Amino acid sequence: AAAAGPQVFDVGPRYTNLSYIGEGAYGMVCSAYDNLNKVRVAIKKISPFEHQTYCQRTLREIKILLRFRHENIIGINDIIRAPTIEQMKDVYIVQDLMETDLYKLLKTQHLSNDHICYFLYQILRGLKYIHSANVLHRDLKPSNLLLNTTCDLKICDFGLARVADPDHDHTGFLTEYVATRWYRAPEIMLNSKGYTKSIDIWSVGCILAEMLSNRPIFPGKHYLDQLNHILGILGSPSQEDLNCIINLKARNYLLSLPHKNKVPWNRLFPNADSKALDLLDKMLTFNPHKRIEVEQALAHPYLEQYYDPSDEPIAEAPFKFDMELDDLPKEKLKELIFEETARFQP
Ligand SMILES: [Mg+2]
Repeated sequence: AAAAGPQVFDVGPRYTNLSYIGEGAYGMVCSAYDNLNKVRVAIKKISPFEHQTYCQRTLREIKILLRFRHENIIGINDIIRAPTIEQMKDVYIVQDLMETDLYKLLKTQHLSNDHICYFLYQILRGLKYIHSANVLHRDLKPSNLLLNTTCDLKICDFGLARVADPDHDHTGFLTEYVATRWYRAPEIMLNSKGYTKSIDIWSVGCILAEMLSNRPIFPGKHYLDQLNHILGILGSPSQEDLNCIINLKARNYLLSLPHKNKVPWNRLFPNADSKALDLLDKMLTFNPHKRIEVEQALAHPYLEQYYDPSDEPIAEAPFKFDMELDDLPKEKLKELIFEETARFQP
């Protein structure tokens, strides 16, 4: 019966007192008072069942978030839906209420070096857990980093997440890609499907640069432009890095470009901590095989105040999908969604 700028937000007697926060991909996000726990929470209404791709996104997200348990990964506290498949039109995901996300925060606020260091550490701590589960997030960016008032950071939005599959990462030059353009590693445009852990480290490097200047570091206007921004700062790849690209069409594209020198990080980020820029460099390395891994990044000097591998937990087991969600109709995905959300029924 409660409505928020229609639409219906029917989250039962448990959640009342709704208030609009923003608009998600397949519905709206509000805060609400949790009459049981006596705190406000966030609730996301998802109406995905009219598009197969929305259903896939939703299923991934629910399955992974229910399995993961980590302080730097948003948890699902509750899921509200109708008692039967027939009656289920919407799903409501309840989470802890966060204050903001890093996208909204960087629109108006300069981060201190201590804030950048702490947020980086938390991103990487959460990512170490994700990667330890053999999962790739594949859409890390500021808006998918939730923040509370005490600067706790939680990674959210696993709708593009997949199990890592390095053996099957190769693709042709200029293969279409769905994840947010600005945070795409250079190999996506050249020879990669984004099925290795290195794709996520590049995104975190883009996020670090964006925390240092309050502006995206590689704001491509279109697919190939993205590559051209990246190369404009990193400069021409070395011969060894080109030789690592066997895809003739991709290698020849890079060979066709005029020589460009590297733009030094200290020029782009004159106010930055030197150790931050050294870690930035290692995350925004062109060759994905040479790019720093999450655990190495945590051990970097920049993060010395926080690094403690005994307090940077891993997952208890790898994550696997029963079935390939890519192949599955609108209707079967609705069925699995119903099953995945069953534990929250009374
Ligand atoms: Mg999102």
